[PDB]
Amino acid sequence: LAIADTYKVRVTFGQASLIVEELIKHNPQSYQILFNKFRSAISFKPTVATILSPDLLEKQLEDVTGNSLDAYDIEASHERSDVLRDLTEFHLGVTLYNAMLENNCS
Amino acid sequence: APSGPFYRVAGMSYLRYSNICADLLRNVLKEPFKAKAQARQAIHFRQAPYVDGKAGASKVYELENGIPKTAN
Amino acid sequence: SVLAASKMVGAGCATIALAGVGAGLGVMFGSLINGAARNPNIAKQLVGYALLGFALTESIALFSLLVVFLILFA
Amino acid sequence: SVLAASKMVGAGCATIALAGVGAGLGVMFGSLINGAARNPNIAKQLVGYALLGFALTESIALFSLLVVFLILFA
Amino acid sequence: SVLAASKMVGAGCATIALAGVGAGLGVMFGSLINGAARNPNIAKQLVGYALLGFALTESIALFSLLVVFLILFA
Amino acid sequence: SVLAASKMVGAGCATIALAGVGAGLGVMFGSLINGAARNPNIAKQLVGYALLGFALTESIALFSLLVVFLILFA
Amino acid sequence: SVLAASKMVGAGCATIALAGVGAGLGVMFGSLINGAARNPNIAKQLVGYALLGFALTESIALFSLLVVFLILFA
Amino acid sequence: SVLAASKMVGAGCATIALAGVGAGLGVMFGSLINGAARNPNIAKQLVGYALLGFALTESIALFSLLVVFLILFA
Amino acid sequence: SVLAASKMVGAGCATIALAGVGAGLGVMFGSLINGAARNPNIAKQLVGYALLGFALTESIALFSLLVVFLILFA
Amino acid sequence: SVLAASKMVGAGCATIALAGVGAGLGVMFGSLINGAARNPNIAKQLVGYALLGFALTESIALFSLLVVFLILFA
Amino acid sequence: SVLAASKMVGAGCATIALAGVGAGLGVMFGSLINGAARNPNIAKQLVGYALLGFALTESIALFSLLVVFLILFA
Amino acid sequence: SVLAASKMVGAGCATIALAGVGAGLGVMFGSLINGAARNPNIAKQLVGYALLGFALTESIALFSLLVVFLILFA
Repeated sequence: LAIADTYKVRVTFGQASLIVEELIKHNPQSYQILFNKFRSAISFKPTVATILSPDLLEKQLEDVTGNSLDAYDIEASHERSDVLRDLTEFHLGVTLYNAMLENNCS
Repeated sequence: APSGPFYRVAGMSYLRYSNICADLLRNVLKEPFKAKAQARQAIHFRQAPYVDGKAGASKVYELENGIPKTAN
Repeated sequence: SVLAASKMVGAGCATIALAGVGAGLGVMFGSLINGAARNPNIAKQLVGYALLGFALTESIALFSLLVVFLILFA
Repeated sequence: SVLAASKMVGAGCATIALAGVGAGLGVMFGSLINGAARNPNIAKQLVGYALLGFALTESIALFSLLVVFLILFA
Repeated sequence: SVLAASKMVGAGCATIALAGVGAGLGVMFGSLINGAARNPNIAKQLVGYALLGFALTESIALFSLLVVFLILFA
Repeated sequence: SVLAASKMVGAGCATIALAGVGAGLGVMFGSLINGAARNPNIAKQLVGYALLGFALTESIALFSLLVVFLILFA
Repeated sequence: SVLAASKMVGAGCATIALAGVGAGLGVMFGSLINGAARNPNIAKQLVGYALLGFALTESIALFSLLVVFLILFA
Repeated sequence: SVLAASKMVGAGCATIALAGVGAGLGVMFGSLINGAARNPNIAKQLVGYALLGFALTESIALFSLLVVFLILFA
Repeated sequence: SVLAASKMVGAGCATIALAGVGAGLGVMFGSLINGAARNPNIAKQLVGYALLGFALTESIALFSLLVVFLILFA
Repeated sequence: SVLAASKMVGAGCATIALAGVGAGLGVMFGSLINGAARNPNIAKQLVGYALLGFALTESIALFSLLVVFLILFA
Repeated sequence: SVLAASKMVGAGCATIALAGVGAGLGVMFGSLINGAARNPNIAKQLVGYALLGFALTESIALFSLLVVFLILFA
Repeated sequence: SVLAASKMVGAGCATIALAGVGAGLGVMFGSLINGAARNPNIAKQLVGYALLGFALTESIALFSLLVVFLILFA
């Protein structure tokens, strides 16, 4: 996949949401984002950002003698799997939006 | 086929549902603020899947009112 | 006679089991509505479980009507 | 006169079964209201589910009224 | 006079089904309040279900009052 | 005075139906408090459904006061 | 005095109707605690709703107590 | 001595009203623990709601106890 | 004969255990419907969990009908 | 011995309120587990609230046993 | 033989205590279904809790049956 | 011998408290399953809370067995 002309007018969250949805057209177990983090005008640290897919890997990485997610009382309409699906999609959209803002400013 | 909330059983991702709600909130703002909120609504990019490493068909986006409410 | 009078008052006091059976059917058929609202696409499997559990809890409405018939007609 | 009198107090204790039928009916109709507020697009299917459950738990009310009208008039 | 006393006892023992009817009405209207607090746009569409469930749970109240009037005056 | 004695134990066994309407409107007013904590913007709207359910559930309390005020005097 | 003998049993079975108001007030004042835990900023409005529900649920308790006193002292 | 024997069973039926205040008290004191697990910062306000509720349902318990002592000793 | 009369009226009120068995059965199968609506991938395990629960809550029904067998026919 | 017989019927009817007290205590000690599962960091404060509610709930079990021992030995 | 008569109606009223044990078993296995649908990985430990809870409500069922055995055959 | 005959019906009417005890134990042990399904990390603590609640509700069951033994054998 090749996304281009992202920076023509400006970067919005809906744009990164559509890019994240085209990343949702594939169903991976992780997402890796490579971008340059705008620390200063001279230093731009390259950053790898990882988004774990919800019931495929996200619960599995937190299963540490029990779980690390059991402390949270899920106040959603449906189960923890769907709130993790929505949270992983929202985390991917936010990471992607921030990645292409950091990379554009650097 | 699917199971869950009303967007997940309609074939809609959570990002599209939340962006639809955010666009509908941006539409009902005051005119000092809705004109500024017109800026964060425009989607302008283009994607092209690369099945071979050299070519692929293209789909562009020139949207101004927000995310498409209809399914794509 | 008191032998039939006790039969009639015992069969009257014997159908009180149907109160709790009907309460069970009501909460179960309400959970059918709530479960069909939760997962709407698997609604027919939930009506399948509804009729299965209906036939499995009516068996003691029929196990109390059996005792009513054994009181009155045995 | 105790045989003609005991059937009255038999049918008195026999329609106590309509308490739990009414309780289950209110629980099931309240779950109809709740499930239609959760998911209003499935409302006319949930009303049909509520009427299915209403008939199948009125079956217990008819089984209790059977013994009521049996002792009142066997 | 034993029948004239047992007919008076049996109606009072019979009308305890109105307890479960009132419990069902209370549960159904409490869930009506919860459903109108969840999805307030269909509040008038949920009162239409609550009145339906009220009139269909009053069927059990009328079927218990039927037995009360059949013990008392028949 | 077997009629006059029995017509008070029948009234006492009739009064028990107010228990279910008390336990019904208890959960109805509890869900009124719950729904007003759910969203206080329509908390003045939910008081209307609460009063409607209270009057409609005290219809059953008046149906039990009908029989307890009928078999004590008529 | 068998009239005044059944008078005590009539009052004693008539004050079983307080069980439902004691359970309903428990559900109401438990839902007040849950509603104050969810939205603590409108807690003092929910105490108003809980005392309104308590005064309208006390109606059933005093309606039972008046017919207890009419069995006993009338 | 049928009045003096009858008021024993009348007082025995008269304290089934404490089952309801026991169940409602347990529901309300379980809601205290749930609400204090949710919002522990206002736990000493939720205890002030629990004791208000405990007063207003043990008032129903003492209504029942007043009728018990009125049956046994008056 | 009052012995057979008491064997009839005792086994009459002995089968009210099936009320609570029916309420528990309805609650359990309602939670089967609900839990299958939550996690529908494991419903083949959840029904096997319900039938263990069914056979383990019908042991109470067996223990009540054994007493009705020991009162009517022993 | 009509009096000493009814002092043992009336003591048996009096201790049916321990059913409601035990059901309330089970609801409260289940809510302690449901509240201590959400945040176990304040589980000792929740145990303190459970033992406050347990003493205040078993007060009414002591009331019912008081009416029992007031019927038997007074 | 009124002593051999009343031993039947005593045990018949005594086996009403299995109703609440059946309702508790039904609530517990319904919660077993819901807990297995929530967390399916720990579902074999939850069965070890459900069998413990079944064995400890069976204790109340065996105490009711012990009272029945002690007043039928002694 | 109306005394020793009345002891049987009094003890049988007395031991219906074990219904509410068994229902409380069932709610408590179901909440143990639903609390160990939330976080199984503290299930070895929640089972201690469940056994504590079991003992403090077997206090109620033990009072009911002691009043049954005091009806029968004193």
